Amino acid sequence: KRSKENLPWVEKYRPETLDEVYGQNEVITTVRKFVDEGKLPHLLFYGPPGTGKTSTIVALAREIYGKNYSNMVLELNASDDRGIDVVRNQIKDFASTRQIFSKGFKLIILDEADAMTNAAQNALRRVIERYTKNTRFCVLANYAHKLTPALLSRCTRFRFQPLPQEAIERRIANVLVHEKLKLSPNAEKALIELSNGDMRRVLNVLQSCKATLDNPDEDEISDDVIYECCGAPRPSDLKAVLKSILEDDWGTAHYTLNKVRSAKGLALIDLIEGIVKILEDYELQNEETRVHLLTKLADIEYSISKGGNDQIQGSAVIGAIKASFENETV
Amino acid sequence: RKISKLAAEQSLAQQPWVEKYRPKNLDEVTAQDHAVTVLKKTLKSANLPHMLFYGPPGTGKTSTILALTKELYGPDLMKSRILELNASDERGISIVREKVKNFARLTVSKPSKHDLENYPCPPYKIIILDEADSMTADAQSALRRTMETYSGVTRFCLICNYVTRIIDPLASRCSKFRFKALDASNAIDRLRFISEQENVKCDDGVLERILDISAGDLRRGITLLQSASKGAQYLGDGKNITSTQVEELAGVVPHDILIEIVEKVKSGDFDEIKKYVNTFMKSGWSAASVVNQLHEYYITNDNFDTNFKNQISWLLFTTDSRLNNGTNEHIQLLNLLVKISQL
Amino acid sequence: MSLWVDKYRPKSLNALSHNEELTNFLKSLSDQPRDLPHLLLYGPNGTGKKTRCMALLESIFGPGVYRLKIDVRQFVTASNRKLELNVVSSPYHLEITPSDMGNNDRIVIQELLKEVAQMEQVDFQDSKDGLAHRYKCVIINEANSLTKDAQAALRRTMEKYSKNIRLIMVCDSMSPIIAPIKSRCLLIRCPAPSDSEISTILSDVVTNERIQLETKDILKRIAQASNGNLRVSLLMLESMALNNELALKSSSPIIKPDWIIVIHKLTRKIVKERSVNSLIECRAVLYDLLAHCIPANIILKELTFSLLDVETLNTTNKSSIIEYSSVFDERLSLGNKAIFHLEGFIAKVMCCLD
Amino acid sequence: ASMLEAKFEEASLFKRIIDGFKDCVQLVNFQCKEDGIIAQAVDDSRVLLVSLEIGVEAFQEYRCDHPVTLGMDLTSLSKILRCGNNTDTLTLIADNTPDSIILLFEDTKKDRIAEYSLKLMDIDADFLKIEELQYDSTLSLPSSEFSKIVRDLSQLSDSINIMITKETIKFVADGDIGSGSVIIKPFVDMEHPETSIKLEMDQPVDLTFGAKYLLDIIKGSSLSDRVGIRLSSEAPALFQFDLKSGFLQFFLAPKFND
Amino acid sequence: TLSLQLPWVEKYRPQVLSDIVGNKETIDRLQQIAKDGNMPHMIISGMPGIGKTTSVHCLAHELLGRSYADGVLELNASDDRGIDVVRNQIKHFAQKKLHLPPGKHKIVILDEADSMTAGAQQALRRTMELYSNSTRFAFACNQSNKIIEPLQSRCAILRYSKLSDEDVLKRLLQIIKLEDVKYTNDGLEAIIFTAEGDMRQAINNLQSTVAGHGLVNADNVFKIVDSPHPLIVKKMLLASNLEDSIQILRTDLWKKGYSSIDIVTTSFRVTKNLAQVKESVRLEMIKEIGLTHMRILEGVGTYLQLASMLAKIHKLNN
DNA sequence: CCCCCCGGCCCCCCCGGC
Ligand SMILES: Nc1ncnc2c1ncn2[C@@H]1O[C@H](COP(=O)(O)OP(=O)(O)OP(O)(O)=S)[C@@H](O)[C@H]1O
Ligand SMILES: Nc1ncnc2c1ncn2[C@@H]1O[C@H](COP(=O)(O)OP(=O)(O)OP(O)(O)=S)[C@@H](O)[C@H]1O
Ligand SMILES: Nc1ncnc2c1ncn2[C@@H]1O[C@H](COP(=O)(O)OP(=O)(O)OP(O)(O)=S)[C@@H](O)[C@H]1O
Ligand SMILES: Nc1ncnc2c1ncn2[C@@H]1O[C@H](COP(=O)(O)OP(=O)(O)O)[C@@H](O)[C@H]1O
Ligand SMILES: [Mg+2]
Ligand SMILES: [Mg+2]
Ligand SMILES: [Mg+2]
Repeated sequence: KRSKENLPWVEKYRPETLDEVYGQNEVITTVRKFVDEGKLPHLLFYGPPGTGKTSTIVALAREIYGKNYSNMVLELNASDDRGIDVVRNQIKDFASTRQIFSKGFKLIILDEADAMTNAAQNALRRVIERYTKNTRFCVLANYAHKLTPALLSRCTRFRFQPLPQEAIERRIANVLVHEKLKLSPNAEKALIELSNGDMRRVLNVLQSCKATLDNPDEDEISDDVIYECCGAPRPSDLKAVLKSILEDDWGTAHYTLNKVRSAKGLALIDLIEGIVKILEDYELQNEETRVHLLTKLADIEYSISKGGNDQIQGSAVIGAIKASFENETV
Repeated sequence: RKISKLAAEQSLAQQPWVEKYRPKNLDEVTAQDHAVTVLKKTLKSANLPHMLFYGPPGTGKTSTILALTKELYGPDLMKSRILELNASDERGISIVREKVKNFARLTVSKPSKHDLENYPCPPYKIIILDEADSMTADAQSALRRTMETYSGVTRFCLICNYVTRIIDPLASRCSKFRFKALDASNAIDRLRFISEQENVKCDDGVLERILDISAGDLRRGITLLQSASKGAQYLGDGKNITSTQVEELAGVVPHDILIEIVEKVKSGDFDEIKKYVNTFMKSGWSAASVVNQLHEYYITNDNFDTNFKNQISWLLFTTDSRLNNGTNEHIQLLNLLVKISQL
Repeated sequence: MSLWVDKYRPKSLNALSHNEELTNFLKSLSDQPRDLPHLLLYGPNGTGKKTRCMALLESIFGPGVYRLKIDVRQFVTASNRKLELNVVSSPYHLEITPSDMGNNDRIVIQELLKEVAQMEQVDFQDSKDGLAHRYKCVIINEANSLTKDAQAALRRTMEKYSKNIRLIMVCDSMSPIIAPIKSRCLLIRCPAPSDSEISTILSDVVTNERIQLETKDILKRIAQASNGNLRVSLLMLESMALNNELALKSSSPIIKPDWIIVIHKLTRKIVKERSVNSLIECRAVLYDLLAHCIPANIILKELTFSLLDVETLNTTNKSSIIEYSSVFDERLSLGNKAIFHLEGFIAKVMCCLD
Repeated sequence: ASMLEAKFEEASLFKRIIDGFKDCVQLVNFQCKEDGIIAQAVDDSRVLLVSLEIGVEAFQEYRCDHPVTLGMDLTSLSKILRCGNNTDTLTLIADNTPDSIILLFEDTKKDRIAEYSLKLMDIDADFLKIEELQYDSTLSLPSSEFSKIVRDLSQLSDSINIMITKETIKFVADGDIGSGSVIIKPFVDMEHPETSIKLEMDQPVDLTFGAKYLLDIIKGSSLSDRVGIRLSSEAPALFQFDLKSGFLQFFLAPKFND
Repeated sequence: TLSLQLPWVEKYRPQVLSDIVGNKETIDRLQQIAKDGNMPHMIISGMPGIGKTTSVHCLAHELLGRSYADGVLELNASDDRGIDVVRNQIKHFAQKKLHLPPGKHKIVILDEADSMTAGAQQALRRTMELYSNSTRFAFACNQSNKIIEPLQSRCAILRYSKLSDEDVLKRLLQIIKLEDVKYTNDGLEAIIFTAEGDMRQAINNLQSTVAGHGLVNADNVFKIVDSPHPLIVKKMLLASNLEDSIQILRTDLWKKGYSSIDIVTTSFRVTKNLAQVKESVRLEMIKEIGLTHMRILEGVGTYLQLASMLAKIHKLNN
């Protein structure tokens, strides 16, 4: 902890103010309007991993209280003990007692509340209601099915969407400016494509790419660097493999698949995912083709998830695609 | 009574070749440059991120992490800077909440002057959760905020064989490193070096055959090479190891038996196939090897049409999936052969 | 006294009589045992895997491996339950069967094996090289029955403590063994003895035991009915000699195990009658078989291979039977209550046959 | 063993100081500088703040070359501090960028040495300077009387309400089995000034507090004979115990009135 | 700003029985009891946010008046309610001597009684019987089946049903008139539609929309309350072509951030209650959804698995 | 020096969808 430059990029670039959170304009604007007018309700932030829920709530707490927010808010998470006993004593006294420093209201942040037991959630029901005059509750979640209906009924819900392309591009530009790095346009497109709307993945991949360059100052990150560091198939490889499977014979298709996979040690699962993505845009005459493709490829992916023989799995992928595409003729 | 303690070098000189030739530094890793270069750059960048190593067995994940720790901290400071937990240790939610968290919260051990002068000594410790895929989902979730809150003084390394077993939040929090399979095109140099240092004499292509039989596992190849060397030394004939001996030691079915099985399948008679398979299972051949050899023979044969290959690929996939669940080999092999015979 | 199957067991590598190539390979392994890797012996049941493992241990350490003692070890679970494990130990090696504790077998790997591996060899066990031995052998019998958690726990123990312990795991099939464990072991195939070798062994036993054989054809018949199982062959030879006044004639009938007779009766019942009442009756037979320590997998295998031997069934029926057998074998491997899967298999076979 | 070296002639003093507030907090950051040791710690519920100060005059010898911060778990520190005896000198020793703190228990007469090492923890917390406040009421009373009153009223309820008005201080509790009210008045005894009840009231005060926190705060009565209580309507209640050189302060947030 | 506006759910919480909407017969019976007295042991059950706790508190107040402080013992899930508490605190309260108006009795309120352990419920049995002459018990719960039969035998049953859209509209309009909220008819219709019979949710959504956008119309209302995902899942499962179902899955659920586990659980729940489809077809769909859920729980939560599940469901109906 | 009180490990039994 000598300096912030020793931290991983995922933690070094954590937003500190609500203005540094990108891709959630609606939620940020609404929460800022609520806070400015002094009408903050009980909040629920539901979203997928790496969307900016924890960062957003921390920034909101820092804005409401300031630099010493950590001593004014009760933050609990899965790493801590959050049983019914903790709800009955710690949270209850925190909600029923005044602030030590200032004379404002009190904030309780239950991050990863989906990991809380049902008994604790039930106990929190009356805690939220009785002390609503001076206490506010924030619940952060990735899975809504783990939250009891009673708890959901007491909170106003905000959905964090997958990060749009523009926000990721702006954050990448900021990171490049800070790190004195050069990124190619195709490299940026590939980086955004493989992120799936997760900023942590983008930051980790960019940090890995910087370490790959021999001279990070005078060198630029190209699509080749991104593909090599992550060990992911290139679009050309996927196109060639699919074309060989769809138009060539069994021997040629098998040879092409093995040659493409051995040149860079590609993983079969990545090729399957890329081919599925490519085929999702195909206009097929018969629904049987789509049904067979989806079912057989899902079965192959499930089998791969448990190991098995790689060569047999690749042959199964080839055969499944070939048989499924035979329904497009009659 | 008591025995005088052995030296480290002497002890290592009598260990199995897999342990004897384990990589000692990051430069000894053979075919993981895409990640080894990134890990090596951190010795000067001093910003090591949270790592998630995943890949097939025998690719060099544990060796890579051990070498990285040794290079970062050195022989003396490594012990106080590393906390290793594997499948042989209790790793429940309680352990994560108390032991792992307490270690993460602890201040980094004070480096000595010698360590600071000879090693980078990064200002953080490392927690290595080997075989992390065996941990429950709740325990994994308990690590999410511990990873981020105390990242200033602690870094996490999760090593697994099945990446899907790691909950999405942990995978997102970790920078992912995929270890590629070690084949005859990227691992021949290491096996050749090991053979040369062991004075193992083999014919041309023997090492390539060993690596092809290993199917991505360098540990298996090294063990097979050691077995072949032991056999050759016991014979004491001074001749070179041959590919047939390697195949016999690896359990590969002779090609003649494979041709007999293929002919029986071609005949199509159920009773003859059943009798031949009953006789075949008496030799102890592993079903997985037989299925792999049948796949190699059929898929790469030009004397079969497209529909036959399409059906046989799915049949082989189903048989392999069923065998992967720990099923009776006799019944599965008989079913596969009968189904192929009726194609 | 001691059964002939046990009285004439070889106690050395030079006393072996079948699969000479395997004997040569084992002798090559024993020439320089200091760097011996972990071993996994796989092959058909009743072929002599344990005998060859004991012979290898005797060659490495000496006859003292055959001086065996039995002790009891206590274990405590997370629920405070107390479990007892019977440990067979010798001055040079330790034999364990963790599957005796079922789902708790992991603890045996976590505590007992860890404790043994974290202890170096200090006793002066002088070897043939003139220097004392440095590792103790551990034999994990029925390794195929270990749960995946125990196998995962075994992974790092074999690597970190390879200098103090060397593991020898004996199994009948490698399918249940996870790939990481198979990667850490040297795999040794143990083919079943040929009929001629079985006949030679049986003739030697007959000569030593003063048994009057009308002809040598009886030994061939016994060997052929054993399907390569030498233990079964020897025990059947003993059984056939105690029912004919220690004199075997060419008309002496082959004695089958009682459970085999019950399974054949069940097969005939299934073939003759295909009805719900027949299934209800067969459920009683299945429960009766399962209540007398007859494994479900063995029952399924024997039923499948007895149904396939019926001469009145056509090819389609046999194909359906084998497919259903494969499916329900997978179900048994992935299930807990075996009677459910067995009843389902019998119902499907009845439906297909009718 | 150069950077920080502080000697307590009697090891009972530091053990008593730790005993006073070990049940209120677990993780504490002790900052040692040329002028002594200062620490603050907020409890898990963020209801109570403990501030300890020990000056250089409470040490037989004290040398702190540069400011240092030591994060410690009070449970382990208390466990270590119950090893030494009351007749041994206690030396706290720390080095540059320390990772552990050394406790030396010395018995010169028996020439006996005991060394313990406690691993430090990386605690991220800032020294929250407590701005001086003009309190509405300020009183001082013997520690034993306050401890007895708190213990007595804690049985009858989980909350204790304190009223300060003209020349009277009232402690009230109301629960299920009954209620209780203790009334005390200012008084001074020239013969025994240690039992005097002193009060200075600017505005009347009425504040309710949790009994569990008061029961933990009264545990500091073993460090001083008198306790000072400063109360205000718009500030946390301050309970101060004065040591020979430093002090121990408890800032307790009153319960919301509703 | 360090100030908080009081939520309308608390600012406008009914204080008398006449201000509660829905369950007219039950509320009338409660008023009749409050008038005559002799309150019996009762258990009030219903779905969340319909006015059970409010009704209990209003009845207790209307019955006890100025004695509410001493004559009411209220316990909920946030308070300790073990066997020891029942045997010591509740017993002491029941045995306490309190002079009340001629036809009044002490009240013990046990909110969320469904979370109590069986031991405490068993212990309460004789306490209720031996002190019924001075004390009466009112339980409030969501799942009445979790109350042991011996306790149900000693208490009257009051089951509360969903509030009709008319009652929700009435209360929302009253609050709007008492708050000078500018609204449009479509906005109130959307609020009622998303509320799904929950008054608390409706009021919270109205307050959030007013504080965030000001004008309560359909557009602003839908910017605060998102479209219920169960209805989107039902549309996905009822689609004719596989392409339409896959489009619904990709555009409305997957790209919006909904997790695969949530999607599969909602699909199972919706399929279980799809009366339009025959029971056997629903059973096959449930088997397929269960297979997909088991695959997801093992770690493979990919979009391909959901697409395969949809393809199998469509194949079942073909 | 010895008795009473009352908080703190250990232990054992019962749920687990909605
Ligand atoms: N909207 C965003 N804008 C900028 N950076 C972001 C954003 N969302 C995530 N990040 C980056 O990702 C890191 C982690 O963000 P978090 O908000 O903690 O993840 P998350 O949304 O909480 O995911 P879960 O639900 O905890 S798994 C931050 O420190 C940023 O570097
Ligand atoms: N990349 C490599 N370079 C050199 N030797 C290797 C490499 N990978 C494996 N080996 C050899 O195989 C032995 C075992 O390697 P490990 O790294 O322990 O296996 P692994 O990658 O951990 O497989 P799993 O996941 O633990 S089953 C090493 O001691 C080496 O002798
Ligand atoms: N029938 C109703 N008439 C008027 N307002 C109501 C009604 N039901 C609920 N509300 C409002 O919603 C708030 C919460 O209702 P409650 O009755 O306290 O919750 P609930 O019905 O007990 O739900 P559960 O089961 O306890 S989670 C009340 O304070 C009112 O503002
Ligand atoms: N080489 C041999 N010569 C004579 N008898 C043998 C030989 N190998 C095995 N047997 C006999 O076969 C029987 C079964 O062998 P066993 O050790 O059970 O094999 P496995 O371990 O494969 O089951 C033993 O009782 C033994 O007497
Ligand atoms: Mg988060
Ligand atoms: Mg490893
Ligand atoms: Mg309530």
